[PDB]
Amino acid sequence: IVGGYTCQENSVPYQVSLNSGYHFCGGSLINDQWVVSAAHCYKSRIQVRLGEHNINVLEGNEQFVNAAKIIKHPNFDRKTLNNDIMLIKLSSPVKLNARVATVALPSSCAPAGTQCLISGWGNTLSSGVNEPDLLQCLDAPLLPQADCEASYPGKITDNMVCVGFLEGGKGSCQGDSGGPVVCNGELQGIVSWGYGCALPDNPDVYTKVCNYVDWIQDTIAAN
Amino acid sequence: AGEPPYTGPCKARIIRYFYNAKAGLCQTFVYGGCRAKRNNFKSAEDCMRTA
Repeated sequence: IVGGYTCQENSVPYQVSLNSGYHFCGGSLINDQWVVSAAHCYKSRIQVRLGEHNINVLEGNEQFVNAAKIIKHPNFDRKTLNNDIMLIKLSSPVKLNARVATVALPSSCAPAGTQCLISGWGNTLSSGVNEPDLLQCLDAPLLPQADCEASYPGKITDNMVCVGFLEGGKGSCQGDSGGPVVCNGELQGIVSWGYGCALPDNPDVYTKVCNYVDWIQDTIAAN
Repeated sequence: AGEPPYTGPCKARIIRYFYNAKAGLCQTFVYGGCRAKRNNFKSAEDCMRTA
């Protein structure tokens, strides 16, 4: 997250880190046994770390659970990033509490102009690398579909939504994929892609979670 | 393999190797997770061989 602020300790209790040796992607806890993230964060072995604030220090609040099943959306396209969503079933249910909590799935699609909270442990710089120890947060608006299309002509599908500021300065970056974009208490986006980090007229584009609520619920039931 | 390392548009942090031409070796860089170019390898030995 470039141009954001340190999140207050465990103000984001649904945020998880996906770890395979080091942190490579975020995700969101949607119920005590399932995590939603981006399909491009797929790895065959993933450990989910819940209740994290400082990713590099054992604080004693964390729960570390291995992924038992990882299910990518059946229509994920590796090149256009259409349908970039993945579900992870935890080996055992987590212990829900102060620091580890669920985020609600959306009621409807949020309209352009809604403010959203994005969080992650990704790179903090637009040029150069500086990975934070502590979770970063950013407040940014869902942009209108037309501006999204004008920034990335031909690459935006109806399953994508742009968030950010077209004059740049703030945005998610490498290490933030799979993380939550929560707008009014509901998970509306999943961090996916953008050109550069926080560059003028290249906003962030997220997977539009409101198009997948029934696929999510039906997959958790069959599994 | 003379081409610069390409992080790509995706926002994951995946440590990969590229051959740094003007240095003569394979070094690590952060790959974003999609649209990989060819100077991008999962091991140092893979990288050294192919160069």
